[PDB]
Amino acid sequence: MSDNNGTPEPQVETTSVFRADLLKEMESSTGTAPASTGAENLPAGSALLVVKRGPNAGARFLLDQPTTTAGRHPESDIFLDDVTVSRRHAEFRINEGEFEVVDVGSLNGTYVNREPRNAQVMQTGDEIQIGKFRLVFLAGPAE
Repeated sequence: MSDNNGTPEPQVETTSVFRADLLKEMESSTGTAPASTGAENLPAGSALLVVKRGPNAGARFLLDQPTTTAGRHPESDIFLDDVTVSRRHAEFRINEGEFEVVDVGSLNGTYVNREPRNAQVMQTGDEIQIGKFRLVFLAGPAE
């Protein structure tokens, strides 16, 4: 298996391709880059992402489902307010306890681990830049 087993909902929306200045702000953020290890240890087989800056900043969401879609979508588990309406910006796919980010937008330029990435293998401590706001991916509950 490889694809999301079920039905991804097709979306029609108009996305503007960003030519943004936020890359300068990313550079202003250059200082320390959090690094964590132990993602493959799997605390409870789950992982969470905390909004460090953004509309929902301060909230942490946990990925408990095998497929987590992010962006504006009626069925997106991770709802983030974009600058435009991103019907499909990124999805986090959980396969055998491993987390992969697949960017299905590249519209703003998805940065995963602070770098533009179309497909990413997630690690704890990974920083995801969605628009001009950022999410920090952390290992989930160790309950």
